[PDB]
Amino acid sequence: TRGRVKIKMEFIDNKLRRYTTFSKRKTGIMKKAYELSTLTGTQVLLLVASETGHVYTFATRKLQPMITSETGKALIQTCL
Amino acid sequence: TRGRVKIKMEFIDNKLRRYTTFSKRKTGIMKKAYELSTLTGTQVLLLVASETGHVYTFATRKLQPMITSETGKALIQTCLNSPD
DNA sequence: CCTCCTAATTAGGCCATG
DNA sequence: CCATGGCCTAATTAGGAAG
Repeated sequence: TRGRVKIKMEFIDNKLRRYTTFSKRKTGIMKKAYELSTLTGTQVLLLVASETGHVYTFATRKLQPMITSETGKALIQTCL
Repeated sequence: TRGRVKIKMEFIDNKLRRYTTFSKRKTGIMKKAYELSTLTGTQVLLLVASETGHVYTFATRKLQPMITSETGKALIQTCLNSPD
């Protein structure tokens, strides 16, 4: 097919494409976080919130409280 | 050269090789974070802590306070410095 | 601590499905 | 409706090893 197209760095107006891009890139960066974490053994935290009010997150042991602790969850919710 | 190599998902014992990977991977995931954020217009928060203790971070407008505030910064500090 | 040669690896449309 | 999930290719991204 046309292969991967060089998308211009800008907000995708087409709701369809925007959402489609989100799911893919969301999964991508999530794996990247996992990889960086395990490979170098460094503490990583990732939080992504979709328009659909979904909060996809990834956190390392010592950083989990940021999203798990009531205190952290509160801050997160406040920011959103 | 040989090209890119299939790195087995595990802790890189070779400290120098490890940090080399970290430097690239880090800047890469940071780029991704920016791209996803600006592209889809969604809120993103990234936090990466090196062995050296450096806390490299990135966050979208709404999430900035998470890393730039007494409450936010404190929480980050507590986690990193609390027993495991 | 922050380029080169290449292969590993994401994604982009697009359509399909839970 | 929304979120993935392949398919087919092409744009990136990191190893390894040096600058």
